[PDB]
Formats: sequence, C-alpha cells, structure tokens
Amino acid sequence: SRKESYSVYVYKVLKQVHPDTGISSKAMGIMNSFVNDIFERIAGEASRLAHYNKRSTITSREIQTAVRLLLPGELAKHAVSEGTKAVTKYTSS
Amino acid sequence: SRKESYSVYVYKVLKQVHPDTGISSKAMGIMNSFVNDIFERIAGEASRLAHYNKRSTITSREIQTAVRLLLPGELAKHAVSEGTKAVTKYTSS
Amino acid sequence: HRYRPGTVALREIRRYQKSTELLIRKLPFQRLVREIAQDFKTDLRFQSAAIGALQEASEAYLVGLFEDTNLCAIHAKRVTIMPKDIQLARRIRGERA
Amino acid sequence: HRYRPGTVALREIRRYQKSTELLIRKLPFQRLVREIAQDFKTDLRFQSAAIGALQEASEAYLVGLFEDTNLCAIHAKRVTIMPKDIQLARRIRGERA
Amino acid sequence: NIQGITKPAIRRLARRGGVKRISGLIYEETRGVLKVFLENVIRDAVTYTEHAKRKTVTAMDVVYALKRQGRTLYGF
Amino acid sequence: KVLRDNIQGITKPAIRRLARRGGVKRISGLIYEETRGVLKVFLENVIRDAVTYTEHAKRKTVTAMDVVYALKRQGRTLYGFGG
Amino acid sequence: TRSSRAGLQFPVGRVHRLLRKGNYAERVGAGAPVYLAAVLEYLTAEILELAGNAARDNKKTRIIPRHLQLAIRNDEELNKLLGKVTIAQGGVLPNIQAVLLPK
Amino acid sequence: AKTRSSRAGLQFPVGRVHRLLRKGNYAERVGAGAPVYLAAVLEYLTAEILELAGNAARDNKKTRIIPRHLQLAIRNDEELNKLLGKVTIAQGGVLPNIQAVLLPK
DNA sequence: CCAGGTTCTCCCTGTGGTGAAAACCAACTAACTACCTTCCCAGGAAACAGGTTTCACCAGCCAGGCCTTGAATGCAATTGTCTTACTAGGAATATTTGGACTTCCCCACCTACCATTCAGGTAACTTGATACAAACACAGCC
DNA sequence: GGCTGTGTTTGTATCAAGTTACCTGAATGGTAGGTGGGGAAGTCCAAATATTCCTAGTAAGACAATTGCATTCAAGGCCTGGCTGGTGAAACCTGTTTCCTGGGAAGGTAGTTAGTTGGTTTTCACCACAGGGAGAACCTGG
Ligand SMILES: [Mn+2]
Repeated sequence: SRKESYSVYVYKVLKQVHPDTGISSKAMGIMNSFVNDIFERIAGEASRLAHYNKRSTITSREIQTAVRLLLPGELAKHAVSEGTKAVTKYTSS
Repeated sequence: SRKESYSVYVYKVLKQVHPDTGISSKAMGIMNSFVNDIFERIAGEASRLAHYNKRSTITSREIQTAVRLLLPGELAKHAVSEGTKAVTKYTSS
Repeated sequence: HRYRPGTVALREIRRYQKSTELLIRKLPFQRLVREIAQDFKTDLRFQSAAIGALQEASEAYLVGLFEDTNLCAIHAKRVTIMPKDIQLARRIRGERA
Repeated sequence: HRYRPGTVALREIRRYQKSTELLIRKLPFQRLVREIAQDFKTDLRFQSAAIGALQEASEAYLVGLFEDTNLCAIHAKRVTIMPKDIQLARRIRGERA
Repeated sequence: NIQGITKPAIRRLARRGGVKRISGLIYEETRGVLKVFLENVIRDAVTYTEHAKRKTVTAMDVVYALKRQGRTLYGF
Repeated sequence: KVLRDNIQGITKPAIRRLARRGGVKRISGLIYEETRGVLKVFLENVIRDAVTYTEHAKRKTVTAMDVVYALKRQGRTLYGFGG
Repeated sequence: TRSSRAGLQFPVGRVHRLLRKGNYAERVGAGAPVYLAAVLEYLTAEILELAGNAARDNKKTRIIPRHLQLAIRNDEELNKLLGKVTIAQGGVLPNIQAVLLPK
Repeated sequence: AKTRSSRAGLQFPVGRVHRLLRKGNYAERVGAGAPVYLAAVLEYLTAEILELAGNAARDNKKTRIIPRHLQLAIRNDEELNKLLGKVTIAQGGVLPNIQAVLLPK
C-alpha cells in the first residue's frame, strides 16, 4: 500500500543542525517510533485534561499544560518558549 | 447539584450475598472509586483494541478480549463464563 | 524493674500493626505542605481533605520504603537499618537514578 | 604460564560492554519460543522478525536484572553472586512470582 | 519547618513496617526523601489548579496527580 | 511433532556472557538453572498476551506488532520495529 | 428494563450512556454493556464475599476499610490486580520477619 | 505562504498532525493553533536529541549515526534518561560502567 | 518455679451513624426510520515451514589450583529504656473575607463544503563510508 | 626486561546511502452558521485568622547490654585451558498455507418522539459499637 512516516522531515532537521552527518535506516526507524510515541503520550494527556474540566475542545492551553506535566524542568521551559514563539509567529502572519 | 454513584446497587449485591452485614460510608466510597477505576481501565483497553484493527465499533468481543487481558487467570475464566451466561440470557429473551 | 531491650519494641510492632490510626502530627505536616507550596506559587489555599490525602500518601509511601529497607538490612546479616540500605532500596526501585 | 583470576573477567566486561551484537543462539531460542507457544494454542506461525524482537527484549530484561543483582551482591560485602540476591532483587522490583 | 517531622514520630512509622532496631543517622536521611516525594506531587497538582484558573487546590487534583505517579489512591 | 527438553538450549557460556555484559565477575554454580526459571516466567507473560491479539483478529500468524503491543502493555516499550 | 431482561443488577442504561459520553469509539453496539456490567457484578460480588468473611471473623457486622484491606491482601489474585492501590485508613497485614523474634 | 508550516516557520507537517488529532478520537473538536504548538514541541525535541547524537557520533570518528550512538547519547545525559527510562532501544547496549570495588589493585 | 504487668474478656451505659419511609423528577424504554459499517465468498501470491548439505565455530569435560567465604572471637560503642520537666497541638468559637459557583447574555470561531494544486511516495541510476585484511607502533603487564 | 593486546594508517570493494525524474492525493481557500465560550454580578459557602488552655506527647540525661565490626584461619568451590566432537549457520529449492484484496448483501445501529418508572432527597427511630472498669490470665523477668 502506502505507509506514512516522518523521515524527510528528520532529514530537513538534521541538515539544519548538521551539514555532514549521515544516518542509517535503523536510526530512522527508531526516530520514527520515537516521534509516534511522544505524540501519542501528549495527545492522550491532552484528551484527559479536556475531559476533566467538562470541556469539549482541545486548544493550545491544554497542550501547554500537558507539555509542562510530561517533560522535566529545563526541557519543559525551553519547549514552552519554542511553542510560544511558534504560536506568535503563526498568529502575526 | 446531583452527583451519580453506585451505592444502591452495592446494597443489592450485598444483600444477595449476605443477610446481616452492615457497611460504613467510607467502605461505600472506596467501592465506588473501585468500580469507576475498573470501568475506566476496561473502557480504555477496549478503545485501543478497537483502534488497532481499524474497526470503528465496540462489541462484546473486544470487552471479552480486554477482560482476558487485564484480569489474572481464574478471575478471567470465571468472568468470561459469567458474561457469556449474561449475554445468552439477554439474547434469548 | 526493667525490660530487656527489644521486647517492648516487638510489643509496639504488634501494637501498631494492629491499629490503623494516623501517626504523624497534623499541624507540622500542614505547615510543611504550605511551606513547600510557597515556592512554586504564592497565594494558595487548600481544602483540608487534600492535606489529608497528602498525609495518607506520604504515610503509605514511607511504610513501603521501610519494609523494603528492612528486607535489605536482613539480607546483610544485620538487624539495624542504615542510610546505605535506604539508598539501595531507592536505587533498585529506580526512584533516584 | 597461565593468566591470573581477575584480569580475563575485566577483559570480557570491557569487550561485551563495547560491542552490541546478540548473545543467545537463534535456533535454541526459536525452539523454546515455539514450544511455549504450542503450550497455549496449537498450530501457530511466527514471522521471523517477531522472534528477533522477543530475543532483543528478553536479553535486555536479563541484563538489567543482573545489573541490579550485582548491586545487591556488592551491598552484602561479597563478590560472588548467589540466588538469594536474585530472589531479593525480584522481590524489591515487586514482580514476585 | 522541616523539623516538624518529629524524632519519635518516625520511629512509629518504622514500627508499622516491622523494623526492630534503628540507627540515628536515618533521621537526617528521612526528612530528605519525604521532602522529595512532595516535590513531585505538589508541582503536578498546582499545575492542574492553574489550568482551571482557580486559586484553591481541591482533592481531585491531588488524586489525579497521584494517579499519574502510579500511587493510586482510593476513598476520595 | 511433540516438543520438549529445550530449556537447556540456553547454555552456561550464554548466561556467562550475559552476566559479563552486566558487570558481574564471580558467578556461583547454582545461578544457572535458577536463571532459566526466571526466563521462562518472563516469556509466559509476553506470549500469553501476544497470541490473544492474534486470537482477536482471527489469524494464525503472530506478527511483530503484536509483540510490540504486548511489551508496550507490560511496561517495557520497545523501539525499532514500528509502533 | 434491560437489567431484569438480562437478570442482572447493574444499570445497563447508565453504563451505556457512560460508554457514549466517554469518547471511546464511533458507535457502541448492544451486547457490550451487559457483558461489562456482568463483569463488574462478578468482581464486586467476589470482594464483598471475602470482606464479609473477614468481618465475621472479627466479631463485627459492619464493614470498615480495615476489613477491605485484610480481604484484598490475603487473596493472591486480587493482590496482584491491586498492587498499585493505596486504601485510606487501611493498615497492613500482621507480618513479622523470622530473625526478629528472640530466644 | 502556501503550507501552514511556511506560515509558522517550522518543518513538521501541521496538516498531517491536525489530521491525526481529528481522526484519533481525542476530543469532539480541535482548536486552531493546537497542532502548530504541538509541531513546535516535536521539532524542538527532535533537534535536541539529534544534536547530541551527532556529537556522540563524531566523538568516535564516524560519519553516519548507528543506534549505539543514540543509546550512548540518551544514557549519558540526564534529562532524556528521566524521560526515557522505560525504553529499550534495539541494538542498544549499555554504558561503559564498572563498579568501584571490582577493580583490583 | 514466683512476682507483677500488660493484655483478653464481660458487662453496663450511651450515642449518633445507619436503615427505613414518604415525596419529588429527571432518566429509560418502546416504536419507527434511514443508512452503513460489516459479514460472506473467491482468488493471487508472498511467505513460511521443510529439508539438505557443507562447513566452521564453539560447548562439554576434566584436571589443576588458589583465592573467597565463613565460623569463631574479643572489644568498643551505639542505642533502647526509664524518668522528669515543659511546651505546643486539639478543639471550640468568633470574625471575616475572598472566592467558587451559578444565571444570563453577547461574540469569536471551527465545521462543512467544494474547487485548485503542488509536494511527496515510488523507481532507476549513481557514488562513497566503511568492514575487512594486514602490517607496524605503542603501551603495558608481569 | 619478553610476551601480549590495543591502537595507528593503507588500501579495497561493495553494499549501502544519495540524487533525480515521475504519478498520485492530501493540503489549501472563501463562505454560511451555530455554537461553544468569555464576561458580570450576587450569594452563599467555605478557608483564614485570633485565643486559651490544658493536656498528652516531646526533649533531655544517664546507664548498661547487646549488637556491629576488625581479625584470623581453614577449605572449598569456582577460574582456566586443551581438545574432541557436536550442533548452529548459511544457502538453496519446494510445497502449501494463510492473508489481502474485491464485490455484494444485510442486519445492526444511530436518531426522534412519546410515555413512565426508577433514582434522588429529607426526617426519624434505634441499634452496633465506643468507653470503661473490673476480673481474669497469660506473659515475661527474677
Ligand atoms: Mn507441548
């Protein structure tokens, strides 16, 4: 059939961060499963946060609280900063 | 407001199994949280089982497989027997 | 007269396993909870049952920790717990890395 | 000429921590998995990659178990390990069979 | 403050676990670990209470934070 | 074909090399048999789950994703096989 | 009435609503919630059975959480199901290690 | 800017993530900037891991990245090990680590 | 074996938590309808078990031997145990004050729909990072 | 100081990326629309703060007795290596079984209305257990 993945985006991020570092197929499969794992965790936690307050809509606030819950301190701080910058950049356009 | 619970059904089951055993309020609250906990576990596992096979309907089969997964051996065997009896009793009526 | 050392300790062990009341005094625990809570966010109020829930969780956690610590201490042919036993138990559970 | 006890073990520790191939021969593990699979249901077929995934997971489980057993044995002022250490580590993990 | 956890009180907890004889240096140890155990719970629970834009921690926030830890609490 | 006497397929140098990777120096002679027993218990609490997924979709072949879902349920996530 | 028609005790309509209002799938087929209600009925019956036995063995007739704690922590299979569970006002089993007791 | 990632200046497909969030039954409905924020989170985490991965890769004079380097970069750090302490990487291996009392004199 | 000290049991008094009962009211079932995922049937083919060979690497076995473990021991020292002063928590109670919660009302905003399009999986052609072999320097080990 | 292993470059060849042209289908875009969510005021509930007092738990000081700990020695139980044969492993051909795709029929299940019956709430008597105090007796040091 036609299976969906993330490898091209991993290439783009890798070439933004490193010019001359290759990558095997096994590492690509590991990073693909890694992205699916974190996305599954955050989506499930956001769903329970939306369900707890009798709300019926996922917004950016629930994902911000979920990322503040799951990730440890420094990663949570940097991730909230990055996401806030991205939301402002999208909104001003 | 008006909160929902299970205490009357716990009374009915208790009087089916014991004539002269009382129960405090604290034990009732514990059993209420217990029922909500097991129902939450089974419903979540049935949802993931329905999602894994690209199916979009929860039936009795998924709950049978979920109860066979979560509970240990003897409890799983007796629970599958009880649920099968209940399904046949409902269907024949 | 006097008791031999250790006998009334076993008496106390039977006494506290027999009963199920709270053991840590309430107001020092409540001041400790509010004192820790000041650092993460100021101007916070607590429902009292939430403080009770924290007390229950802390008690159960410490009881399980002391049981596993006792097992580690009995393994090394001693009958007295030591801080390396607590560190060993918290390592094997994987709490601290 | 003969090596002393102590050095060969360190050489093997450094080698088998350096390299990351597999350490269990494929066919006896395959016979074992297919045996235990037959014990539940008759006439079951496996993709080979699922057998490889099982071998990877069970190797990881045994390596982590021996690391925690080594910590428990070093705690009791010994160097040799004994099955008391494995039994204690599996009790403290909580998985009690 | 942290010395509110009292020296004969801790003994009682160890007597519930079935410990016969205790050293002294456990005491300065035991105030540490308990403190760390609060520093993971309350940090989560406050994060719920700011999410609902309220100023009072209710019991269900503590129950949810303990459920995410795995130490599931009944009765509440 | 009946199948039996395969738990001794795991040999003493294999467990020896596994303990060498963990950082263990001296091994008693009584570890070996005991280790086998632990391994057997572990495989039960994978395979008993795994085939249930295979029993659910009405199949005869246990794929790799079923083992990955079984290990993900047991609390040991595995990467590198999809899912 | 569905609970009488199956000959059960837990409210089938309530469990059916809670499967609807919980967002678990698209559609919930019938035959599922009666099966689930039977499972919950069996579990509650088992626990109240053992709790009543433990309560009668202490010369009482009401149930306090000490009874529930001693009922769960004696049976093996419920102990393995509820290992991650803390019960309020519970306590532990009377448990003494071997080398503690004197001579 | 045609794509939404171009409108936000990111690299992960926001339409794909929005499709998954709608068809993963996580809610009744999805707000606007939620997949944007989530794509940002994933991009930051992926860059943070691949950077230290490439550093550990060039520390052994190799050009490509094999999973041994991912294992060593995850375990040698602290925050990732707190995050990923329940994960077995295929072809992983352990850290080079020997206890203190085992070394002879 | 004897003195005393804590623990189990029996009986009397009191109570407030609990089972019971009348009234209130939102949820539960029956009946009809569209429609829609799902059950059933058949085939192509990818893959899995089966077998065989030939080799090639490693597991078993047995003797030597030597270092780890373990029991016995003396000695120091830390901790249980008892007593005396003291001090701060438990509880009622009043004050108060900020705050959650609920009733209404108004405004952004996500969904559905449909026409348009480009960037992304797929395959063939091309180069190159590296395992491997092999010889030589250094480090170190006994 | 002689025996050994790990590391330092040289060179291949090769299989494993990397690059580029192409065919699909998932993303983008303007417009109703209704609906979920933000604001505003009361009110009533519910945490915070003073007070006192008195009692039961806590802090401290001495004192032995019991446990932790360093030492010492015997023995045994496990490291080491040489060699035989023994089974894993790689490759290749063969049957055949199960899976996936595809089309058609269908029974099951959302969706709306109407009728009603079980699920909550308040108050009311009263009994199971708290409290205690007294006797008895099992328990532990002398
Ligand atoms: Mn068999």
